[PDB]
Amino acid sequence: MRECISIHVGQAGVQIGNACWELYCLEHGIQPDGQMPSDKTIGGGDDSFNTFFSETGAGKHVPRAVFVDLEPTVIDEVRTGTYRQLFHPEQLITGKEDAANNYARGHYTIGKEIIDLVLDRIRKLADQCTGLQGFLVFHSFGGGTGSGFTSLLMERLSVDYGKKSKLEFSIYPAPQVSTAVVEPYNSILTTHTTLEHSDCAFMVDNEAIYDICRRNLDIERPTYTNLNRLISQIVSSITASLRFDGALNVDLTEFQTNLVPYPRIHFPLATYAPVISAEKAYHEQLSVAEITNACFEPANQMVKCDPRHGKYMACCLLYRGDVVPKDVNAAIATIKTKRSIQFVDWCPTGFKVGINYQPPTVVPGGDLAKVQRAVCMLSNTTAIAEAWARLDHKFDLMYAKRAFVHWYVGEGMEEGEFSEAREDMAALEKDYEEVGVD
Amino acid sequence: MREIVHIQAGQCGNQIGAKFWEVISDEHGIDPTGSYHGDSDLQLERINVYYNEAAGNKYVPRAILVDLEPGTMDSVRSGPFGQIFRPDNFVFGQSGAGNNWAKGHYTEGAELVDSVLDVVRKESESCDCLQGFQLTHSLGGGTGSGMGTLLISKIREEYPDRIMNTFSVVPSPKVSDTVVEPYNATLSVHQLVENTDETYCIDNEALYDICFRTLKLTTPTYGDLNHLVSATMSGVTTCLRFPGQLNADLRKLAVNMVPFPRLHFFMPGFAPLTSRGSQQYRALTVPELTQQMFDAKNMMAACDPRHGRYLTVAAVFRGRMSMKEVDEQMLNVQNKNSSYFVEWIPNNVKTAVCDIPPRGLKMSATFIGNSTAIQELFKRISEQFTAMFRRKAFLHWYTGEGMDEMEFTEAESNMNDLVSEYQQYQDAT
Amino acid sequence: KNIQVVVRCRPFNLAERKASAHSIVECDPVRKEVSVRTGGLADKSSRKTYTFDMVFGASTKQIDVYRSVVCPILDEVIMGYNCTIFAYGQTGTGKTFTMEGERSPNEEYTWEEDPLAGIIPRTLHQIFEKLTDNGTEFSVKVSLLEIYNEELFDLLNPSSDVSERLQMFDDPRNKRGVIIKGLEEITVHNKDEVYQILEKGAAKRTTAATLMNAYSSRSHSVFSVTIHMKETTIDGEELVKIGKLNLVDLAGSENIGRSGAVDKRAREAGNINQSLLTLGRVITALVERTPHVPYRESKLTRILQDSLGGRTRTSIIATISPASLNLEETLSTLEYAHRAKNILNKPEVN
Ligand SMILES: Nc1nc2c(ncn2[C@@H]2O[C@H](COP(=O)(O)CP(=O)(O)OP(=O)(O)O)[C@@H](O)[C@H]2O)c(=O)[nH]1
Ligand SMILES: Nc1nc2c(ncn2[C@@H]2O[C@H](COP(=O)(O)OP(=O)(O)OP(=O)(O)O)[C@@H](O)[C@H]2O)c(=O)[nH]1
Ligand SMILES: Nc1ncnc2c1ncn2[C@@H]1O[C@H](COP(=O)(O)OP(=O)(O)NP(=O)(O)O)[C@@H](O)[C@H]1O
Ligand SMILES: [Mg+2]
Ligand SMILES: [Mg+2]
Repeated sequence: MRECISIHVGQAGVQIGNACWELYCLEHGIQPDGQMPSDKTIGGGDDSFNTFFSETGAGKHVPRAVFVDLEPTVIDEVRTGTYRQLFHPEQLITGKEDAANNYARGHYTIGKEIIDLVLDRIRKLADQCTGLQGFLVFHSFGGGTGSGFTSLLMERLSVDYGKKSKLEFSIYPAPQVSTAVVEPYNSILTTHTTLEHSDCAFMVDNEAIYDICRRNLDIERPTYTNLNRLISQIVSSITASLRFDGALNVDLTEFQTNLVPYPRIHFPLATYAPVISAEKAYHEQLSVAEITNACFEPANQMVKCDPRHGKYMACCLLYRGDVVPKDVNAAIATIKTKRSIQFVDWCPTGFKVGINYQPPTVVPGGDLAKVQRAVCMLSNTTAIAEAWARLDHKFDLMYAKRAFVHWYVGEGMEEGEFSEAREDMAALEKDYEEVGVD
Repeated sequence: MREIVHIQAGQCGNQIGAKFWEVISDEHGIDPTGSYHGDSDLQLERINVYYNEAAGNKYVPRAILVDLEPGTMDSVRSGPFGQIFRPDNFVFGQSGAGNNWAKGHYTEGAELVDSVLDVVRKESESCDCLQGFQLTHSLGGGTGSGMGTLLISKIREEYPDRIMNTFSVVPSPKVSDTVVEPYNATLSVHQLVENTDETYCIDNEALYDICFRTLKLTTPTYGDLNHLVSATMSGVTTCLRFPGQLNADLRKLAVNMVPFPRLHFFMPGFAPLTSRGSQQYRALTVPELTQQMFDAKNMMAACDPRHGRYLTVAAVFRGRMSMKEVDEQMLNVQNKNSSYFVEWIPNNVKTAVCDIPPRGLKMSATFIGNSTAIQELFKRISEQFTAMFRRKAFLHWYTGEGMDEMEFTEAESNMNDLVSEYQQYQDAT
Repeated sequence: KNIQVVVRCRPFNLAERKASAHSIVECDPVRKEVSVRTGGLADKSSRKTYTFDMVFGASTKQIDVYRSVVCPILDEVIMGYNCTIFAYGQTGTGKTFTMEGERSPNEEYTWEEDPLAGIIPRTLHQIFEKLTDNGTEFSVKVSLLEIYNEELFDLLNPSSDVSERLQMFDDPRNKRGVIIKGLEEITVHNKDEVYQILEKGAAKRTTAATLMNAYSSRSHSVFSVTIHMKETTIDGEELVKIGKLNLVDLAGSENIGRSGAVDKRAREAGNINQSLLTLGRVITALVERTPHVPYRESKLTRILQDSLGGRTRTSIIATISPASLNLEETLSTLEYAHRAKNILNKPEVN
């Protein structure tokens, strides 16, 4: 079957990959040995299993994932992780090149080295798969490299893939604060190029997720990683649901395609709900209704937003497991009340709502108490736009500053191209806003 | 790998460098045995990258010592891990600078170069590319700087990959016995600024204040002062060397900190800094350290941090970092000064955290970004120079050096231009 | 003072032809403006338009501008008013091409002779006659600036070696700005001598090779002609003036793949972009003016300060390559030209 192995760029991206992979690993229940303490999965590795990782050493479930370590540090991370142990060293690839990176510089220089290696790996995997619609990969915006990889990588892969698009994951700084100036530098250039290539984009609010975890855990820190775990969990959940058999299973791409009537919003927003504190679970089990309320409430949604403030051209929430009747019943009413939701002009139809046959699953080792339902929602969010505006504001300021010309110059990347990217981003955002308004 | 050998120039460079080596070696924690104190293999690996292995997995330093006089070399060798360091790396020059910028520069450079190539090769062996070399010298010593400058210029030229960063103590403008001493400084300053895109200096005053309070010694202990100073420097390198949950490129950061290559100046920050008793008795809270870095007293350099603003702000984190702390940091920066953050770019400060908190106190911080005061400090320094010009001191030396008197003027002009621009920008939003 | 670029449009690029894309701008000398479609595909009709004192179509040639420019050229030089020319355009613009102008093939005409050659060559020739007419002592001390890693090489200078760096100091002769002196040049007796010498100089001079254009200098090229003039007036007062002309062929924005340039060339390119950007920076920086005096710091900027808003006087003519492709860069160019517009320079005798 089709198998997607994520490619994670940047320390964060890799870290995410580690978490996500590990989370998968936990789900697999297969030891780092690669032989699962569990019995062989049904159908050997499941289609999902194969999809995430091609199965080799059959009778043993050994995940295969491609990681690039621009920094040797990543390699250490990879090696440190159990997954690497399962992974044949072939699977792991480390760039000789340093990250280094200047954001502009890194992607071009690094990408070339990676691409050849990755492509081979990809092709083999593709060969392994009956066919690969596309790859879902995680990249870090903040790192120059991470952002850089996506742009360069995406195009090539897109070409190879042809019509079938790839799903892209990105790291989106919360508009509130940016990790570094550099990231927003990456953002516009990466985003504009990437967006066209990518069918969709995944947006995460680094701060927001941290905040969300922060509230429930009621520990802001430590740990960041814990926050990461949730992020891994949420991402894992959505994929997991698709992976899991469903009475109705929709491919994510199809769903996202459904989500946006227009390519204009390539990237659905990602949300997780309900968020549940462990303690809350202790107090009581979450009700379906509570789930419903939680999902809607902006705190739950990964990005903090005012639902009025944001507009949802379309909002859908994929649910893991089985959607309860309740959940479903409750939903229409919610949608109904919610002014905030926007409309498409044309037709009211074209959506799908969708349930997975498999019962709700909880990711093992979940820091938080398990939630009966973990859900994601794809929608258009103001926050991304606002973040865009915020980035734009900074960017324009940067433009006025003409600061960090040198970094780009070192890349040899055009300032004009950069400005163009900014313009394009503005165009995209403006167009997106324009389309967003009915 | 990409280990960078540190080269010291000038009398100060030599003296500091020895401490630097000691600090670094201490950081390595590699005994003369060559066993690795650090449990982590990787940490050992980094050290291993840093220093070639003597048998017993000893690590031998890669660096060149500047020999103002051969005694200094003797000193280091005499000093601990004399065995650890191997004299082959050592370069010798009895003459030393000769306290002639030109003379020392010219004479030393030839000697240095050969060692330089050899040492460079070793590093190249270690890692194909190195980010760049950081050399410590005394800016104030004209000769010390001058000797250093040549290597730095050449090296950077040799490898664009490497970025030249220098540490030199600035004579504090606060006191000058005579104009002439700063005269050396001005020459060094002019050369240095051109030489390195980014340069780092510590004010003498900063040393004086820090040393004086801490030591309470009438006169600063060179070793003691060097120890503290080295430690802070060690922290930055250590942080970069050591893995972090998020790691930031030192170079990338360096590029980041200055909006442009133009601003050589960087403002170091070390922490925790407290009185000896204070530190021992109590441990700072994480946010406390952050605040501490803000405070002038904590920062090695002396300034009125409130008065000064940061064109760019950055923070480095060690130990576990709170997400909240980050927010606190962001908030605090805004709180303390609007000027603190650049108007141009919001939330300039970005921090990277080491995975493992530094040896000693888990929490460590460095100060990033530059302050108005330092920039003023430069301006102040030039002030001495002008007086020096009025003196036309070192007229004889200048003649002997063959260095242009006009060159001095040029240095003043150039420094003036840069300082003016810097100050103007710094003043400017 | 400073002049906004007169546009000479490069004929529709063969490479552009390879694209077979229409130029976003339609090169219409008639317009004396060019616009790229802002609408673009979305709106071919809609276009952002840029206007210059003149804009020229592909049909327009460097010569066409060149003759016009050519006359005024002498005046600046004769005075000793420093003249500089910069051409603004994308790489492969013919920024260099126009700037050089074309020598008639097989050097049927020398550079100066060729109307084909750009303004400079004719003006140089004219200067030859002019000097003759003046009867003043004219000598041209030549220095070559080929900039690699901000290193200047005097291939042009008759010495094999590159001329030494001129000292960066306000030349006391020059009222304002920073002046470079101590330059070692070998003067040539005559402009005709210049013609022959230049031929020699050209051989000496090299540009970083560019795949995109062998013609294009990968590095920013800086050709400087210094003219020492001494005459005795009707009054009989003996007056000594020095004129200087900087003809600069900056590299356009390049991407390595497009360039096909060597990595080192790319390194040059990074400088290349940096320089222009820095220069871009100057107008935006320009405004504060006090004190942290924002000017001198870069070498290029340093020359620049003299160049515009400086003792030396320069004028700007831009030639563009029809390719839309460097839209951002071209836009940057166009905007930059406007940027230049903000600050004008006052001509001065060297
Ligand atoms: N912060 C420090 N400043 C120092 C130290 N040693 C000297 N200095 C200062 O540096 C200046 C003297 O320069 P050097 O130590 O480099 C003497 P150098 O070898 O460069 O030349 P000579 O005069 O020919 O010996 C002067 O301003 C001193 O106050 C030190 O260990 N730390
Ligand atoms: N999703 C996610 N993002 C993270 C995490 N930790 C840090 N980030 C973000 O990732 C960005 C930094 O990118 P990195 O991937 O670490 O860096 P890089 O791409 O390897 O590049 P350099 O480190 O600069 O060489 C910042 O915006 C951080 O906020 C994490 O656990 N998860
Ligand atoms: N007016 C023109 N007629 C015919 N060919 C032209 C003309 N202008 C430019 N070219 C050609 O385009 C290629 C030149 O690019 P030029 O060499 O014109 O680029 P450039 O401006 O010097 N690029 P760059 O050095 O990167 O700033 C040359 O080989 C020329 O023959
Ligand atoms: Mg990284
Ligand atoms: Mg050219």
